[PDB]
Amino acid sequence: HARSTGSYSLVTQQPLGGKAQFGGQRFGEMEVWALEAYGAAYTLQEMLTVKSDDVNGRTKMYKNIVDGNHQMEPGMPESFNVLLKEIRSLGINIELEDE
Amino acid sequence: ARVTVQDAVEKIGNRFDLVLVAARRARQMQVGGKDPLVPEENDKTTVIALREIEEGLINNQILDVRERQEQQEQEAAELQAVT
Amino acid sequence: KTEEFDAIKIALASPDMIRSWSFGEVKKPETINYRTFKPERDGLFCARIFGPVKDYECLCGKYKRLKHRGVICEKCGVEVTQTKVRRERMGHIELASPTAHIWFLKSLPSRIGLLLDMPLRDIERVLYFESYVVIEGGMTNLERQQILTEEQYLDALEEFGDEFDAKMGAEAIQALLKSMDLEQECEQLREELNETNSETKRKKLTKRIKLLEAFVQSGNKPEWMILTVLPVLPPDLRPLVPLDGGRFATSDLNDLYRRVINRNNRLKRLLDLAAPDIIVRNEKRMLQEAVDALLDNGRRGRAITGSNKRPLKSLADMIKGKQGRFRQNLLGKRVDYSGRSVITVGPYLRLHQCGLPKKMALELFKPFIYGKLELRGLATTIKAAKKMVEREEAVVWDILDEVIREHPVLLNRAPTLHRLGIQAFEPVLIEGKAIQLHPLVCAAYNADFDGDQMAVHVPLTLEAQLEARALMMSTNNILSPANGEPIIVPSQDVVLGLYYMTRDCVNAKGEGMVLTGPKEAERLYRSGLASLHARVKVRITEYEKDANGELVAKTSLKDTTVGRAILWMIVPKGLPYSIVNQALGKKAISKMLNTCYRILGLKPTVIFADQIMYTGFAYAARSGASVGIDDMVIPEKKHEIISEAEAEVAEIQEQFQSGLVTAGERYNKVIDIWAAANDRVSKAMMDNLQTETVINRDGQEEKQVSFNSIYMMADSGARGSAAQIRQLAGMRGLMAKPDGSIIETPITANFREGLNVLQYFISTHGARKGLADTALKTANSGYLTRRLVDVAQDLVVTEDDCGTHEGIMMTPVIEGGDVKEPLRDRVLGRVTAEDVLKPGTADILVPRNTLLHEQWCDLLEENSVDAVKVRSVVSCDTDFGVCAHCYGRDLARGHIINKGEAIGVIAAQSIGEPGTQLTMRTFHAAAESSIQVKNKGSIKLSNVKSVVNSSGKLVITSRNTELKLIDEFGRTKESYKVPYGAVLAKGDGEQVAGGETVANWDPHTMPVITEVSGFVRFTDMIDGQTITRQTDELTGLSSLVVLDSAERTAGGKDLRPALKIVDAQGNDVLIPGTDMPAQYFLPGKAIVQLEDGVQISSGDTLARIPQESKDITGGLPRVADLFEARRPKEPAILAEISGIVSFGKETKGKRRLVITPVDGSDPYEEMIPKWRQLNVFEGERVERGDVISDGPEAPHDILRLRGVHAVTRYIVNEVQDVYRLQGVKINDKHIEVIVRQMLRKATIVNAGSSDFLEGEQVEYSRVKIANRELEANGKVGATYSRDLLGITKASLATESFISAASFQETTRVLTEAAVAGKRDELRGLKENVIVGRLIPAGTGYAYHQDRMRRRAAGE
DNA sequence: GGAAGATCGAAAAAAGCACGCTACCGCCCGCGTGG
DNA sequence: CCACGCGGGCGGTAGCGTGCTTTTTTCGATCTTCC
RNA sequence: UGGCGGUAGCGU
Ligand SMILES: [Mg+2]
Ligand SMILES: [Zn+2]
Ligand SMILES: [Zn+2]
Repeated sequence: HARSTGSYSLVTQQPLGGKAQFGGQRFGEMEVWALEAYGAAYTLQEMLTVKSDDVNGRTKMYKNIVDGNHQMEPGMPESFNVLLKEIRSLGINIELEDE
Repeated sequence: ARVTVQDAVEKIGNRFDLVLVAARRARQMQVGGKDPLVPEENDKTTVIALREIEEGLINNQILDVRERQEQQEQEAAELQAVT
Repeated sequence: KTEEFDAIKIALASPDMIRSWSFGEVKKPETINYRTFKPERDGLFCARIFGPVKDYECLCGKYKRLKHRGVICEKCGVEVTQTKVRRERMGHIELASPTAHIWFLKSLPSRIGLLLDMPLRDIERVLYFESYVVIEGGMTNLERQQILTEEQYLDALEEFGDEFDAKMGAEAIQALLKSMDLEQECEQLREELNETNSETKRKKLTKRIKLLEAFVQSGNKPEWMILTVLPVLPPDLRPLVPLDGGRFATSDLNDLYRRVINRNNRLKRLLDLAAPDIIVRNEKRMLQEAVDALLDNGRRGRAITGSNKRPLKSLADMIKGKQGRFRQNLLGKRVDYSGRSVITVGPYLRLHQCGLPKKMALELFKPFIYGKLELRGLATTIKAAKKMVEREEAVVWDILDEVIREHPVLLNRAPTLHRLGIQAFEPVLIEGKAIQLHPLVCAAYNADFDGDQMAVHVPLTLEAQLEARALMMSTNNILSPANGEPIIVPSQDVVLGLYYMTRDCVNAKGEGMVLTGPKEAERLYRSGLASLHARVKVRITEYEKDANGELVAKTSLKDTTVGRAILWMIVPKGLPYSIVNQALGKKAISKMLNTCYRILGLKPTVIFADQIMYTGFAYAARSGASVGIDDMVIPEKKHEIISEAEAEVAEIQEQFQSGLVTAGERYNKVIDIWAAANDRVSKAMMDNLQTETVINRDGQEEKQVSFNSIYMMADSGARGSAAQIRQLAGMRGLMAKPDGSIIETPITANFREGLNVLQYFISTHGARKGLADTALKTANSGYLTRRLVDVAQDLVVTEDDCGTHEGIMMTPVIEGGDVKEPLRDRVLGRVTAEDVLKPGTADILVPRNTLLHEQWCDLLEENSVDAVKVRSVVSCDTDFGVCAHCYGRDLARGHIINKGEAIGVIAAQSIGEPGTQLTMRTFHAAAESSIQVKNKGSIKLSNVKSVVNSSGKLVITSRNTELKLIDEFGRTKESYKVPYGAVLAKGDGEQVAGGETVANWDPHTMPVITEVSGFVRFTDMIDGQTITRQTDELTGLSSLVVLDSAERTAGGKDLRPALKIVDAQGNDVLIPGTDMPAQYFLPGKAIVQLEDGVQISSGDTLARIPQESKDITGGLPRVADLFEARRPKEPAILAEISGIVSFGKETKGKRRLVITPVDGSDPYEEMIPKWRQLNVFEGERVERGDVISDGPEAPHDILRLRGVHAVTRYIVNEVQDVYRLQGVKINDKHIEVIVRQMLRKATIVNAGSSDFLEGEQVEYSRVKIANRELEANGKVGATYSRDLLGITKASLATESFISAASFQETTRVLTEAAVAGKRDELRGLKENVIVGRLIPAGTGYAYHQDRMRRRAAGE
């Protein structure tokens, strides 16, 4: 099974899973550990934000690759926004400092 | 035409700033429209940058020195044009 | 707002802030209409409150274009904007009555209960509308915080009128919290703690003070812990998935919110109509239950279920847990441009190449193909490129071929254990539907071609491609990061082929021929005129490296085999010919590869490895090695041997029939006889197999190493071992019962011949044992690896050199009789802490700070140096990170460790990966007294007080005496622990031969040894009252036995027996050492044969005290115990100080120990259990750190009594012993890194000029910084004591709350951070990974330091 | 001189329990009132 | 006599009951040392 | 071109 640009989940905006649903392979936690074990850091950001759940990052990556420029926009993962909103839905006051 | 970069990290050192300088050089070839000094035997930007690192023509110091020279010369040309 | 991202600040949310967040108020419990898809007004899903339904479209259709963007409608009041606004827009539910927050109530310790200083049960009873609480009882007997029952409340109402205030529920709690004064309570509790000096008041009052201080410092108010207006999740975060047909997928959150809204509406209606107090009370209680269900389902009692008859998911349940949002879609997430497929072996692939299917390459690189097609002009638009791709022309294949040219792809395995689990390759287009993988790298992946599936990812950006070419590359990964040994190693058929290319026959075709070069050898072999095993003489031109690295060629007529001449072709121009003129076993090949890498470098080494793989594969194919039933030779004597063994066992059995021997001895002799028979059979079979072939050599017969195929696989080491060949053609051996007992009879039939039913059934026990062991081992190994990774996530290299002059000691490890690990490998790659001096000359052999490479190690071992001080990460003075010099040489690369490397993850993964090798299940005594040396050398006694005896032999009087046999070179070779009261053959400094009995001692009793000579006076012991003259008829004598304290009278137990040595006159000898009188206080239950008035010499055994004469942990449980610092079930008591030990009056039938210092008073009168035996005597000058009793050590005790170096040494030694027992190797630096991460907390002893609280525990780096600053200003620095914490506890106690929440525990660290108002900086790897920014370990270290210097410049 | 601080031991509660992949089953609903 | 609604638990004078292990808290019961 | 849970099985 192989996927380049498939569908995405409604809540996390992440690629689906399973061959029948044309999903994408899961980057496990030990994969992240091994990536940190090497000196690779831009590849981790590739695995984390641009290629998985940053919708603006996904669109910019696709447009840049079509244009040929292999440049990156970090962006903000949507899963972190989901977690922030849900924690704020409780009595906790997690937020952003201005600085 | 590149399988081992040991002679490249030995030239640069620390195996980390080499990646950054090679990325800058590859971006200069690809989107910056620069001319690869070493011959291009049907290869793309990253390996030309790595081979340029190997030959010692490009490192961090020459790169930012050339960038500063280009910036100052283009600034001089622009101020001459507006005047 | 990336630049706005600098830290995460959390706290309690006030109702004002909750109202500010909300864009509206939800009133009715409705959802989108089922008849029409438009959502209903003021429901869970809405249009005026939250965002619109579709992009730039009004709900009522007033505006449907970007022309009216950002315009509020008036027909339905819906903002015209994008749909994404539905994800960051929230609403507020206005509760009719106040409700308590459940995280601050049920997460122990209860924050509400702790702040109110009331029991949790009372708070719960008051809260759930069943019990009444007083708010202000006035001047009457009703106090401030008093719990009232209904009847008691009514009685108080009649007696004291209406002046007393007693509300009903959460309103009362909120009123009480508001009425509480933070600072007044804080100061009152502070003064009470100052003047209480009571242990029960020492605890739970510091916690209250800390909670009060946290509340005061932060803006959080206690009343904010009681919810009055609650927030709701944005509609997109709880979507109503459209199921097939008219059905809509149910959402648990939507159901819970509907329940809460219905409950609130019903309560509002009841309050408006002025319902009776009982009805509104029940309504409020069930509203509180609904709030329980919404906030955290099942926390209090039954979880509210649904149509599935199983508990529903609320916010808290899926925030935490394995499937929770924190660690399921945040720490690791599915990615695009990825694929997976089964793998197959491909021999024609270079070391830096992999085989990718055409379809996989076409699908994965689709955007690149689209871009290249657009650039080429073949496709005008993206749609045309898509059509061309789905049509599969030839131009798209050419474009794909151009794209893949030097675009590496990352391949990894699903169970990625160690660092080498994922590696990049340069893919090449192949046919088929499977990923072709390089054979050599398979051992790196630990993936056999039996159906395993590889996963492939494709980098896009230039930085990722350079990471692929630089660090993801397999060529750069040549040395393992755990021990430094090469990871790639030829194995299986390859080495087998080389074996067949190096074995030499005697009468092979072409013997005696003389060739000029390897080319003629190849010509002769391919022409068929000679065989590979022929012995010939060839002219070899060996190229060697001389001064300045030049190559010198020497031509010599050497004698070898033609196969070795062929092998010489692929050998590069640096290696000597002697590396090939051997039998070429697996270890020989590994040594040749190591020498090639060391001499010529990595670039020739990769090509050499590819060439040797090719040659080995080709000549293994040409060899045609095969296994047959006739190749399996059973030794002829074996049957006969079995017969005699049977005869032997019969005789032994006959003894058990005659009663001469017991059943146990019979079984032991049976086991020994069968083991001896098995050894004899194995030896006979090996002798048969190794040299069976007999060959004529132009004359008489002669012997040579056999050509049997099974012997080839056994000797070459390709696959199989001596034990397996023994099972195969010898005998299976002595099998074991599942409990662990050895079966009386062994399996006497080979695998080649038939096995009876019983033997197979017996073997199934061990088979199932091992299989279940591995099956249960996988999970524990994974859990331990995860915990270790979490513990050492933060540790990265941040500085070059600390400049610290303190380092750990390094000596070869000796357990007695053997040196398990020499000094060379333990000190290899470690920077010396201080100057290494030549022994006996006071000359600087090694300078202060040099990296110890191979030459330095050779120089060190040549000069017979055994002790080296080396810098360690434990002593690394740098805060928030370790320095490069202290860590030492990197294992993967020979150079010093570069700045930035995250060695913590490396250490965690390296320690975790051998977890599958360890065994968890416990497996399954022997008593030895005398000590016999193995080697011959000088004898040395350390920490010893010795007394001469009548025969002149020394007797040990010291508990911690150590005996060492040291070689003539000056290095210790044997080390043993000699117990108290042991006779010595010789004194210190006398040469002894091997096998001599240096010492002997009594196994089951401890003697009492006197240091003076004189008569014995029976002082302070009285028959019956204190001792009993118990008459042994077997000895025929009445011996005095000291009674137990309970057996003795009160005066009897107080007057414990005291053996006083006097002279003939009768006065005390008084000891020559000191002036205080000679007193040997007999301990309890001691039995004395000696009678009163008996002359004894110095060193005589006054009395013997009996003692009892078993710990089986395993591989994984022992490692977990060591890492989590679990307290052993029987902690050994050790002296906190140095002084005289004394007994006190027994308390609760247990012993009181008092250690009185020479100068200071005795601080410790700690209680000792009676059942636990005491090693120390009544009166002994015991030092701090000495063992008062014998038992397993407690690492916390070692940390308190001794320095952190002792704890590090103990942990390293234990873990390394467990790991080496299983046969695997792990470098000590990883364990040291884990220990350093473990010792990160310090408790203040004196406040000093710093603001740190007296009893608070804070990070050690903060204490160091504060002390350095205070010393700079001249103020007195605060004193700290380092504390040991469990790995899980240490990880949960880190400053970063996000990283702690990423661990197992959740809703406990979050609640503490919320009540403390903690601010988390993004300074950790895990935190940045959660963020998505560049991690500050790899290439992101430069970016992070650039950001830090930019921030510093801005400041 | 016999209660309050300290201890001990049992009970009760919380928390976790490696990773991928494949297949299918239920995602409404049944009983109680108002037009 | 159908459509909304509501609360959704099986089982039963209620209570969530059954061959894991570790850690933390609590509470009653007792031992002991002083006001 | 709609995925959310649960159950069972498979490979390490
Ligand atoms: Mg396999
Ligand atoms: Zn409208
Ligand atoms: Zn250091």
